[PDB]
Amino acid sequence: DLPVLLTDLKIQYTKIFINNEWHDSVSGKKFPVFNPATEEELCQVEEGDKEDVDKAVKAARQAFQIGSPWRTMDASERGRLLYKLADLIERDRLLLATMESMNGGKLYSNAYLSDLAGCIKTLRYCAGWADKIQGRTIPIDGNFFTYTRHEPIGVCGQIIPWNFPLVMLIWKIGPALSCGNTVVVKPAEQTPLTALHVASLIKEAGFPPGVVNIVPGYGPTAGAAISSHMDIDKVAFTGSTEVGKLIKEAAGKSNLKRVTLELGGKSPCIVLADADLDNAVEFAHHGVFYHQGQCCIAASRIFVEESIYDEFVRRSVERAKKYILGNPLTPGVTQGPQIDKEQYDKILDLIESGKKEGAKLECGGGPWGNKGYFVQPTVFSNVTDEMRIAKEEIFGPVQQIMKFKSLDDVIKRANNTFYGLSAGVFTKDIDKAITISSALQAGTVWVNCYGVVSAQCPFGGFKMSGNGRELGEYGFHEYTEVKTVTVKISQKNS
Amino acid sequence: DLPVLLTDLKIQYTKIFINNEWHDSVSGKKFPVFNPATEEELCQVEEGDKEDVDKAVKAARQAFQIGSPWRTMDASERGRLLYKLADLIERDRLLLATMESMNGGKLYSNAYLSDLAGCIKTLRYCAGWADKIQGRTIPIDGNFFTYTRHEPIGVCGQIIPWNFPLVMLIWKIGPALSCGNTVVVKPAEQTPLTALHVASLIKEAGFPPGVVNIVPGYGPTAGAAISSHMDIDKVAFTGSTEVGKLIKEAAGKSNLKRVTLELGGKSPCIVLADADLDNAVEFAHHGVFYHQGQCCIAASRIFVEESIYDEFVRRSVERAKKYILGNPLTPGVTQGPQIDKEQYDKILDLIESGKKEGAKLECGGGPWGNKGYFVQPTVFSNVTDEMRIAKEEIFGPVQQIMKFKSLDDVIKRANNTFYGLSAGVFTKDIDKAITISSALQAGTVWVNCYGVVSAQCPFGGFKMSGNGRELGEYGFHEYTEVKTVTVKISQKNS
Amino acid sequence: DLPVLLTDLKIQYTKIFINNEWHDSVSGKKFPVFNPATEEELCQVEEGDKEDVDKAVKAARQAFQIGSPWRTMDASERGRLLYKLADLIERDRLLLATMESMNGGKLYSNAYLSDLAGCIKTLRYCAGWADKIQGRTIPIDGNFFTYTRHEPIGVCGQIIPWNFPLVMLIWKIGPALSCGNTVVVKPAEQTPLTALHVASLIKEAGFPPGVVNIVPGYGPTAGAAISSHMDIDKVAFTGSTEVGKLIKEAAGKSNLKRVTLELGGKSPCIVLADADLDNAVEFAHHGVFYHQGQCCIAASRIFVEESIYDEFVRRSVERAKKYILGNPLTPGVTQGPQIDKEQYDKILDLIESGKKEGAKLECGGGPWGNKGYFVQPTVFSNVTDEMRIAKEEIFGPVQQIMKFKSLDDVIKRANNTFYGLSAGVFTKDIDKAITISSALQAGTVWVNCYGVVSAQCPFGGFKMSGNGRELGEYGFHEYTEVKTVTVKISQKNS
Amino acid sequence: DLPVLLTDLKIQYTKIFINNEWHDSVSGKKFPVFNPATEEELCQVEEGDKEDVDKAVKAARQAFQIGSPWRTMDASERGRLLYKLADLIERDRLLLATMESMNGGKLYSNAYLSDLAGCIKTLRYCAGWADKIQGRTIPIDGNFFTYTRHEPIGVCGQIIPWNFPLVMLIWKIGPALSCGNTVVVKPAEQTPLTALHVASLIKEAGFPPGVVNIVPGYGPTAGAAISSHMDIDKVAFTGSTEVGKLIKEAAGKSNLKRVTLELGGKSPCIVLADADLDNAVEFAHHGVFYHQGQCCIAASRIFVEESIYDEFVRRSVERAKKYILGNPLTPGVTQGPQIDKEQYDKILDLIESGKKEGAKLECGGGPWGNKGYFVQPTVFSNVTDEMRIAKEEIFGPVQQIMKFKSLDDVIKRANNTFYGLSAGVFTKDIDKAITISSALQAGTVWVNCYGVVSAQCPFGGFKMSGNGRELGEYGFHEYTEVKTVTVKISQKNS
Ligand SMILES: NC(=O)C1=CN([C@@H]2O[C@H](COP(=O)(O)OP(=O)(O)OC[C@H]3O[C@@H](n4cnc5c(N)ncnc54)[C@H](O)[C@@H]3O)[C@@H](O)[C@H]2O)C=CC1
Ligand SMILES: [Cl-]
Ligand SMILES: [Cl-]
Ligand SMILES: [Cl-]
Ligand SMILES: [Cl-]
Ligand SMILES: [Cl-]
Ligand SMILES: [Cl-]
Ligand SMILES: [Cl-]
Ligand SMILES: [Cl-]
Ligand SMILES: [Cl-]
Ligand SMILES: [Cl-]
Ligand SMILES: [Cl-]
Ligand SMILES: [Cl-]
Ligand SMILES: [Cl-]
Ligand SMILES: [Cl-]
Ligand SMILES: [Cl-]
Ligand SMILES: [Cl-]
Ligand SMILES: [Cl-]
Ligand SMILES: [Cl-]
Ligand SMILES: [Cl-]
Ligand SMILES: [Cl-]
Ligand SMILES: [Yb+3]
Ligand SMILES: [Yb+3]
Ligand SMILES: [Yb+3]
Ligand SMILES: [Yb+3]
Ligand SMILES: [Yb+3]
Ligand SMILES: [Yb+3]
Ligand SMILES: [Yb+3]
Ligand SMILES: [Yb+3]
Repeated sequence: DLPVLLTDLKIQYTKIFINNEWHDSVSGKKFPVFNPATEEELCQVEEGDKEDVDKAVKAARQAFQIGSPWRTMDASERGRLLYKLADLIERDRLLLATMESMNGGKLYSNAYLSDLAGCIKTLRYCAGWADKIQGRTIPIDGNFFTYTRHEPIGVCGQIIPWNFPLVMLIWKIGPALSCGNTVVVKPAEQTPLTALHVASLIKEAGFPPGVVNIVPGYGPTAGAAISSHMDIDKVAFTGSTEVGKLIKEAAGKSNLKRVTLELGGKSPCIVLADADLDNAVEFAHHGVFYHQGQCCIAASRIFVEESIYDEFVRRSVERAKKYILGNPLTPGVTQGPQIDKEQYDKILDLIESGKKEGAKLECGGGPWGNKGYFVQPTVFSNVTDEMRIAKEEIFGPVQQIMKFKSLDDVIKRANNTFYGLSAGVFTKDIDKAITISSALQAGTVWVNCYGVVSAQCPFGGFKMSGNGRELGEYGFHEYTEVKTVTVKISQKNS
Repeated sequence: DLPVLLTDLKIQYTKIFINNEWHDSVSGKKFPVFNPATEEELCQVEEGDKEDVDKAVKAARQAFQIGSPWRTMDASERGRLLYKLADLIERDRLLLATMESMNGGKLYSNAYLSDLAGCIKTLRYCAGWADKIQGRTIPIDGNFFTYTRHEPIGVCGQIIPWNFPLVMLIWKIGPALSCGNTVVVKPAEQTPLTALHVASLIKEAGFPPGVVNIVPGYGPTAGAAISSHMDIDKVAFTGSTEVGKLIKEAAGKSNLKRVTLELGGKSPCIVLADADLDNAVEFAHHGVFYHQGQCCIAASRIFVEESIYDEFVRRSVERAKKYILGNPLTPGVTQGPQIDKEQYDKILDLIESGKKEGAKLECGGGPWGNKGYFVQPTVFSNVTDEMRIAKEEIFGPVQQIMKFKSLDDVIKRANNTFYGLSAGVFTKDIDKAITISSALQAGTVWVNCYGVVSAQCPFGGFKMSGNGRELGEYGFHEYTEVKTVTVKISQKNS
Repeated sequence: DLPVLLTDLKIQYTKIFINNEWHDSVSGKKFPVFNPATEEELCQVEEGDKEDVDKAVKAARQAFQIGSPWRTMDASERGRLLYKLADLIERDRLLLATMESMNGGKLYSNAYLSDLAGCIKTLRYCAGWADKIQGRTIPIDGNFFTYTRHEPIGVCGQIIPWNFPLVMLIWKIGPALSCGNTVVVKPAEQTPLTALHVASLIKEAGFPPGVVNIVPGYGPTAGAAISSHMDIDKVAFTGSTEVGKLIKEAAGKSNLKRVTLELGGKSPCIVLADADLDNAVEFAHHGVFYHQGQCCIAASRIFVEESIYDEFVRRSVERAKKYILGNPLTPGVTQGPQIDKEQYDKILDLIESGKKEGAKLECGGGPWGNKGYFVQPTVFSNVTDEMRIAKEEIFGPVQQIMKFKSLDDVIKRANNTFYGLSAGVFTKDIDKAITISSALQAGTVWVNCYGVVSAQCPFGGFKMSGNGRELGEYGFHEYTEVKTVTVKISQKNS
Repeated sequence: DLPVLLTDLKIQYTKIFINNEWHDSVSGKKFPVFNPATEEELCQVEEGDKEDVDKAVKAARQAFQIGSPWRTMDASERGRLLYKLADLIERDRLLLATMESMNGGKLYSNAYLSDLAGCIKTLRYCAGWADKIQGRTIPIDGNFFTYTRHEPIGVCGQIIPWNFPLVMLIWKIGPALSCGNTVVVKPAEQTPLTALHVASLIKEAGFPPGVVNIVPGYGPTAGAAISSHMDIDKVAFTGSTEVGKLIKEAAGKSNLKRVTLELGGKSPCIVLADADLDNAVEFAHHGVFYHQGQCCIAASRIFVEESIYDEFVRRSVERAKKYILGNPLTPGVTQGPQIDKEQYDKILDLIESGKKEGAKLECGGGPWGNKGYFVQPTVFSNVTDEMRIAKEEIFGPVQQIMKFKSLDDVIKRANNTFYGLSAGVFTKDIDKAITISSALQAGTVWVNCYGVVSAQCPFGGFKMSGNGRELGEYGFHEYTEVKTVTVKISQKNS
């Protein structure tokens, strides 16, 4: 039961989306969109720049004004709309999963069974919170009545990467809209198409115009205009550390807008001697190779206790030699290409660093094919902590395996990184599971599993892996602004 | 560092406490209080009855009126007072721990190091919640402003047992007072003395008069008047199942007052083959014998996997043969007497049932001494589920050990009881710890420990072990009444 | 836009619903169902009794067992099912609103626009909470890891009245199912039909069998079997004070099951001189007359400041003389009949008490028509606090108006009642709105409105109007059982 | 009852506080501290710079390591320590209030009755939250057990201004320490003395060494080292907008540390025709003049409805002509000096702008005295929105009064500012109170009062008045880092 589109994908939505209207770029400029598997242009899309961002902000601001339909409508009706949007995405699931695969280099079975399901589930999750966002009444000192309103912040700019275009769009807009904000979204330039399809469903669902505005285009242009905008109240971002820095600096220099960032990881696994070995090998393998390694949570440092290290490495190699590379639309294909040249170049450079720095190559180590940005799935053993491949996020299908004998020592090595997005602990010992997970400086710690992510759980980094949490009860906080209202009364009673 | 009173205990507070005044009984009647270790009368105390309860209710109601000092004072000042009460109990810790030991038959080192510390810590815990009890603001449908006040309920009657006189007093009054209620407390007739000492500290701390009223006396008289009172808003009770039934019936027949009950247990432990055996033997042993078995959470059914059953039983017997019986005030003494004749008679009867029903006696089985209600610490092995000693709460120093070989089967046996107060799981397997604890129908489940109780955790039964939770964030709910206030406005905004 | 059924209502579902199966009664007995507007039998329905209740409990218990589909399914999938049930009720909205009108004596426009909309909205609300019900992790003293699971309680029996058959069914099952409980519902004998239609939609939606069981029949028979059942964990009830007492007594005598009750009110309004007079007259009028006065929150004592009292009474009379009595299915009809003989007899008796006790009759005072249990809308002025019509819940179209001159005095009169379900305050003074609403002993206080009830707000009584809250964040608490899990660890860290 | 020090203040604590040790500066450099009332040096204090900050960070980091006393101690014991610190500050209240007055230019009666009381109350408030900071257990999709730990972040740098030296120290360290963080505090260079006294009490209370480190010194040196530190996890700051920008930029460039800022305001009051005029005049007057206008929440734009504008201005002038300037230690003195030259120069410049720009001078307008940075209390009427005195935070005793006739218009004018810290609404109309307060873009809105600030309420800005909230339940969030722990299990049950 993996259904496909029974007819070919026609691209339809290629324009800037503002006030539920399709707009050309102010400049009239357009930019190409490619398929990473063939390197062939799929279509051209309107190139948004500062002007267009200003128009989206004006629209978003107007939709947020006191008295507008989006401010005055029932919170439950905000939730009603998100739920309807989820039904619509469910309706065009074949279409959207195909678009995502073709534009994103993303295996179609994953796109359909995982990304699409996740979008749908996350929207329904966010829909449910709308009329459950609540302030407090507070027994303040003195004769006063004090309450708080957890209001929407206002206009939220949301800058989205290319690895999970749809999932990231929903993670950004679900919470924001549930809380009553308005949004200006900038998709990755590589991957605007699915966002614009969803924009058509936003209109069809009946969101008031200006509540969601989507401005495709480039980072230093559209992206920067957002980060430096004097009338955007908050910017949320997932992507590189470099750009994260640029965003915070821009925000600080302009209007001190709120910022929340999700950036790299170099997430470690710790595998103890008593671990279920096959379970640990399987989760860690998928933990690093998922979506061609193009995952913020990629399990890119795997520490295995010496007595099981050789066995662990052997079975990891076996598992990795089993992939089929090719077009992510063809059933049976189990590894697509990397998103683009730059990522491809970075991965190969880093692989080359691994060889030169004296890591042990178990398989892969080079590119594949005549077309597309394919990289062989690659495994390194005997990796040490000073190697580039141990320190830097690779974002490619490249796994690092490394041995330890001292538990104290491996916790410190696991934490000796400016990243801290997630980690994995594999053991049958209760005390070790609890104590190790407490001691890892990482936003999500999985025990005897890896890459388990759901709408009900907050997600975010420690340290330079970012700030703030997305999703879960806790994530909803980052899309509200608390206002305290305190009223003089003649006499208070408990 | 176990300090003692350097001079003999003089009893001073022997009267009914209402409106911060010491009152004689309306009847003029008094009743004896005894020391369970010597069977000798310590003093006489004013016998409260219906009349006196009516006076306490009138006082409590007046103190709760809108505009009174207790309703209008800052919530933080309610907390200030509880904290001061805790300082005072800390000041008279030697006095109070000695009184508790002498009146309660309670080992003095436990009284000092545990009961007193617990009272003090729980008061400070409850103090901290006072100005953190909060309502909500709610995004209701339509043009309205809606908030909730989590108000105190009103006059709470609180009926207290004899096993932990002081601890139970603090568990009842800490939460109730933090939430702004007023209370009418009825101590166990066996153990009024420590409650009345604390009453003097309530006055010294400066609680408004009528906020705490203490009416010593008997159950069918004072107790029943509370349960059937038409102006008491809530009754809380810890004690027997029988009386729990009487209370609920009385409440239903009178004014449908809120009721929360903590009643027996027949709490099971499940010890798996892989358990740390000594750890499990030690916690389970203390789990059943603590305070002469006079604990609601007594670990009175211990299921041990067959392959470690004989070993478990052997070491449990060793551990139990090591006690020293005698006066709980004398250092070195490690087991005091039972509270009174009735409890003593019940324990011996049940021991006799165990012998007649064909359980295996490993040690004890009879009374001890010429004076005091002492029972030898007693262990039974080969106990089956149909035996009285397997089914009924003993509330004496009597341990039941029982074997299993099928994990499915033992979970069902562990749950095949109308009680459900707590349980213990002993294992090194993570999955078993989590899955077993989920499947036990019990309010508290300890893993690789037992009898761990703290102010930060809610505590209460499943099934006929009672209803409601005490302590923790969650317990505070049972001492508030939610009022929804909904105000028409011209236009709402998110 | 008030659409109707374009074809006549065929009754189809007339049987006991257990394990998603339609069952005959064990006895083979059936009972008539009538239309209160014509006094004519609509159909016959299987009469459930103790036996049938036992079968529903066995089914509900089996569906709740550890490992069953309802325990193991994702919480979000529980929510998915409630949302689907809401879509289905939306699909059969014409059918269900017509059935409700014909069986319940309920105005069809209200049934369609209000009851049906409320059911649908409340289900969607409850759906949203399913995967947002959360426990805690707790910084307990000592080296332990402590968490809580907010588990479903288990088998919940739910006894439902006839005034809002559908709304009450949804209020009971929405929260219960969202929290993962299983239910045994007993509809009012007068009004089983809509519950059984919904049961067919429960099957169609795909709830696991045994999760919802509906047992139509009579109170002393089916109802009592529930209240006294040894394997039902909680009973929830809306109805009379008398039966509420019977339920609590039954629960206390049997297995100490949890009980939550919603019972009468004699809800007061206080209208100050500065009130918007027309607004206050309009809300108070609808507050008392809604659904032929057959509302728990009926505004059955209206206190008006002397200087505006005569004016208030005059305009209230005008408003009340405007009704059209008749069949609730016919457009234009603005007052249907009372549910049945007993209610009719009670209303007329109480009207007669009002005349004999010297209250002033402004209009009505007698029955209407040749068929159906119609009572003229009736207004009394100069009512005093000792009159039966001031003290007792009438549950008929009978309004009491009463004057005050002293604000202190009227708050005490408003509170001088064993009821406390709701109240209304009408004023333009901020301080008075806040202080008066704080001082009224009532679960919901409306300011400058009345009868505003939504899914986002908890709802329940003070005093003998019941215990517990339904709906809102807070109401969900009453459908969970908290279990504390505390695990020994070697060393804890903050 | 305003007691004083019965002997002269001896300055004792003048050094850098690290690991509970008093340190000289690495450079050996010291800097003068002055009394703003006399312009005379009080003493010299060790000048902390980058080196010293590095030492404090190393100490704070070590104290935060897994396994340290501050990580492993009971949460309730963290709370115990804060409560003890509060007792100690209460003990040295005369000393501390005098030091604060003499160093801060702060009226002694305010220092004693307000600042000191606030510190003490806020510490006790923060103490109470320690063991009530809780994570969640979460019904995630799939067979997993998921919980969250709300952990301390780590090393928090805290940069403090001179207007409320003590209050700001407690607002920063109370929450941070309650949540289990360690701190590096940099006092205002003008006002280090009271922070260092408190440091001695931190030692006396028994906080583990390295938990609180205080590094007096200058902003571009000590301050910047904090903001740019690669091992500080979070920086909190109260002060200028300029420095706020510098901090965020520094944080973004270095290690992307979390940042929370409280910056200026230009907080508006809106006074409607129906307002209680005297109440509004009194609160607004104190709202702007408190502590010589050196308050972030200064009510520096007062919009009054035309029909009451002249009256409002007249009575405001009367109230302002009543002050006595002089040394803040002398009883009867009702206005002290400004903190220093720079602030003095800024205030006078802005006053001069007001005159040149054509605002109407009602009183004041110039400096006062031969010594000290005194400015006459100054009132301007007929102020327009384009004037410097309407746009810029003055931070001096300078009040702006301004008329409106259109309610829509005044809400927009009130919001037409990049600030948004607080606002005041004065009216007897319920609907206006609620709707206006909702529509103002400000973190705290007072109704019929002003400057009401308590520990139980969160406090923070909208827009460029900052980000994050301090105090209240909500403020505690900004001092925790959420970690999600997700464990694979064989089968989950609800
Ligand atoms: N709070 C509310 O919404 C309601 C209040 N009432 C009050 O009660 C008065 C009498 O009306 P009734 O129809 O008699 O309400 P009731 O309390 O007699 O009936 C309501 C439900 O309770 C059940 N019941 C009856 N006897 C029972 C028993 N022995 N054990 C368990 N369940 C039993 C009924 O079958 C029905 O399902 C009304 O005049 C009104 O004042 C009645 C219905 C709803
Ligand atoms: Cl395996
Ligand atoms: Cl790039
Ligand atoms: Cl090519
Ligand atoms: Cl969380
Ligand atoms: Cl051991
Ligand atoms: Cl007894
Ligand atoms: Cl007895
Ligand atoms: Cl004897
Ligand atoms: Cl809890
Ligand atoms: Cl509750
Ligand atoms: Cl009107
Ligand atoms: Cl009846
Ligand atoms: Cl009846
Ligand atoms: Cl007839
Ligand atoms: Cl609530
Ligand atoms: Cl006044
Ligand atoms: Cl400066
Ligand atoms: Cl000079
Ligand atoms: Cl809040
Ligand atoms: Cl937050
Ligand atoms: Yb880039
Ligand atoms: Yb190529
Ligand atoms: Yb008894
Ligand atoms: Yb004897
Ligand atoms: Yb009845
Ligand atoms: Yb008739
Ligand atoms: Yb500066
Ligand atoms: Yb000078």
